[PDB]
Amino acid sequence: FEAIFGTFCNRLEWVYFLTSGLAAAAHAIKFHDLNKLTTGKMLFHVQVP
Amino acid sequence: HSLTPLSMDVIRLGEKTVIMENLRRVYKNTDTKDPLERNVDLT
Repeated sequence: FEAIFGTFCNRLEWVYFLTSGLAAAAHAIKFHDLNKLTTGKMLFHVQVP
Repeated sequence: HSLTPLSMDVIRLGEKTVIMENLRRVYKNTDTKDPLERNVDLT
């Protein structure tokens, strides 16, 4: 006879963005109306010494 | 006449204690050139 010993599967380990150290560089925000907006602007006012 | 305590860096050298100063903050983003960085000519 031919024996089939154990059959195995890929017990993959997951990665999550906020667990990454790279996430430090990001301020991550969730916005549900993102499909609706097309422009994001931030305005700066600076008077020199 | 009165005194105000303030913190600054001090070097001790040859029985003299000397204040160490760095005027970067005065001239940053201003229109005037810092006079401690200059031009020196040689012929």
